[PDB]
Amino acid sequence: MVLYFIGLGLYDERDITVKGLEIAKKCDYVFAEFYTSLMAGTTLGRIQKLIGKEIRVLSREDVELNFENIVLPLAKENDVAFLTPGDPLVATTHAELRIRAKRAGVESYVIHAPSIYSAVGITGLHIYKFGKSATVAYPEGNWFPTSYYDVIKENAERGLHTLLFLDIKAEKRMYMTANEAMELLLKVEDMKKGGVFTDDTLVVVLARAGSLNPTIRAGYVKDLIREDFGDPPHILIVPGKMHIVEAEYLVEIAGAPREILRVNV
Amino acid sequence: MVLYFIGLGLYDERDITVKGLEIAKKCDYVFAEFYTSLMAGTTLGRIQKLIGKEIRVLSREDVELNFENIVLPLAKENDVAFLTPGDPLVATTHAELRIRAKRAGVESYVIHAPSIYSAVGITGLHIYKFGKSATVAYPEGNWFPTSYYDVIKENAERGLHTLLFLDIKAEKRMYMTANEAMELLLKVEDMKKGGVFTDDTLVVVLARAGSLNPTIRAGYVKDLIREDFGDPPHILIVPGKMHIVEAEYLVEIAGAPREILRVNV
Ligand SMILES: Nc1ncnc2c1ncn2[C@@H]1O[C@H](CSCC[C@H](N)C(=O)O)[C@@H](O)[C@H]1O
Ligand code: NA
Repeated sequence: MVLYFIGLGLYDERDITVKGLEIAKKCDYVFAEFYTSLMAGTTLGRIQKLIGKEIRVLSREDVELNFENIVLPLAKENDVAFLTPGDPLVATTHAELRIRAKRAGVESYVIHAPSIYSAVGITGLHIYKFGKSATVAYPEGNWFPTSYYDVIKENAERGLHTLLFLDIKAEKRMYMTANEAMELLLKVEDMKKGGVFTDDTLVVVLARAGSLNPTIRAGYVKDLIREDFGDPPHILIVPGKMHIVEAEYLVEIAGAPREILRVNV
Repeated sequence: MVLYFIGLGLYDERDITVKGLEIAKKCDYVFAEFYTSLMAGTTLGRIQKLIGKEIRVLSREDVELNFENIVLPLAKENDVAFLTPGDPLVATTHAELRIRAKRAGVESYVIHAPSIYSAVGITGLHIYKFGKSATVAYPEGNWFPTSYYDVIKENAERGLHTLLFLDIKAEKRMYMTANEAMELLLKVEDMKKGGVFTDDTLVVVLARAGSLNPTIRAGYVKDLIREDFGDPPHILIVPGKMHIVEAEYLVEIAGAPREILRVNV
């Protein structure tokens, strides 16, 4: 009579922790969602084989509206697991689901897994220097989201890096690329003209973290805006004031122009 | 010819990922460091048994000053692994170790694992709202560093949460407790008087992230400064103004007083 929130990790089914695997293998019922992120290197079938269980995939509606009707009822008489990409509580609203579990008298536990939030470390940028985070959302109809632009501005002013989560529309199999993110940003820049994101802005792209060969690229928007970074998922990062070893890493590892080695202090 | 940076995760020997465990097992040599952090829920003996490889522990100096003469040489003609607590490359200086690998003509790959940076999501606080991070350092002799205090000030002022790592003396196995951290901050508040950290400041304490039974507590300093949060390590968080949902989570899951639902939202 327990509910387990278990992260599956960044790229494939092997990104789950041993703890998460062993516990999942022994749960009576296994549920999962694949709309909060994209695990590019695996399939539902492969996950099921590893875990040795049939997995009922839930939609955003099933979860956000009927979690307490579809999942919780079972966790009252069985060991239930709810799997998610990356870490179940990072950049999702799944934390609120623990409140529902409690109000239903269902104890819940959380098994973490590698998350894109900490994986940014592979970019060479000191993780403690990241400021507020944001999401570049797809414009819809006449509505054009722009808040993520202000986040970059605020962080840049303090010299902090900015992690930009990119939009996703799983049901339509749409995964925003870093290129689309850059195009949207230049459009916002054209509107606000704050000198926040231009063709000369240095950016970093991390694609398919978790795989053995993720794409890690750094450079100016003008050079990267049309570059192919491979299949999604992707994240875009706007560095703040860099330390010398950060720039050196971006150059030696992310193929950035040696030009950035000459850091301004 | 290959070097694998593999994360060990948060608390015990089962916090490594399946991918990390399988790659570790096929390595000819396995190194590890426990000076950046300590796996409090397990032992070196237990980690060695799970991986089935003897583990050569490296000191801070072995890594920072001699990585290239201790680890890379073997990485030249064998598969070598370098284990670190948490997610690889989170520790500030680890990223440049990949540059060293390159310089030595050695290929390197990163196998992620859970990190406290993402695991703090279990506190209910939205990850995107975290700002710059810092470490609470013990004063000593004539040196009294307070930068971590300014970090909290800058984040809070912008409605951002502040993740605070607490000082640790790995070799001597001595951890700073959230209680000690709170006392130190009050003294800094007494020195600077910025109205940043007082008896009325609301804080969150996270102990033993990764465990199935972690300690998550939220409340005002005047009430938590002398509370027993259990064995280390401890993580201290000073939230900024909260989203009603964040506060409800702390109230419902971390035993925070109802008061925060109106004073800190
Ligand atoms: N492996 C990966 N590589 C690059 N970006 C990734 C990624 N996994 C997730 N993301 C990014 O994060 C967004 C989903 S946000 C949900 C994140 C998840 N809880 C975690 O812990 O990682 C994606 O749209 C993408 O921009
Ligand atoms: Na952060």
